[PDB]
Amino acid sequence: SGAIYVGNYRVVNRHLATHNDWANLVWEDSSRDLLVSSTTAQGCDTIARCDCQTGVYYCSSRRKHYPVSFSKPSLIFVEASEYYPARYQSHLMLAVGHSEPGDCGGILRCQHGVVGIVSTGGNGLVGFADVRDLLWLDEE
Ligand SMILES: Cn1ncc(-c2cc(Cl)cc(Cl)c2)c1CC(=O)N1CCC[C@H](C(N)=O)C1
Ligand SMILES: [Zn+2]
Repeated sequence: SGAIYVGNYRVVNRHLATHNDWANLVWEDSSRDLLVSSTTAQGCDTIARCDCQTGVYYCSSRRKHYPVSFSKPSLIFVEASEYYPARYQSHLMLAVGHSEPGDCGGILRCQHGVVGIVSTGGNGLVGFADVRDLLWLDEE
């Protein structure tokens, strides 16, 4: 589990969105596994606006933050799960690192701010849904 709290927005994995998230919906995209809902309180996270390929992510199944090198956001084939059929997920970055089901939502960050959240994993790989291109998260 986990979310990014930037301005009056809450960014979560779409597959983990609550009824309150859907009832206060700002934007969602199944192909990216992302959903953004509105919040009453202002958040403290800042979004990175950069092309960093190195950062640190939070792994809840180890209570640890790990430094990683990650690929550029791309279209990648993801196997079937209880949440989606096997399909291509867009804006996904891969890295070598531990991840289990339950680790989705962990933040990946670089020197500039939040880069994205854990969305996929398996056998020593971890995949992050990028949010750096969502410029509108910084305003309104
Ligand atoms: C986060 N994580 N880390 C490891 C595994 C994983 C490991 C094993 Cl052994 C078996 C399975 Cl089915 C999954 C997962 C879960 C995962 O990748 N997904 C399930 C939730 C929706 C995700 C999506 N974005 O499509 C895909
Ligand atoms: Zn950066």
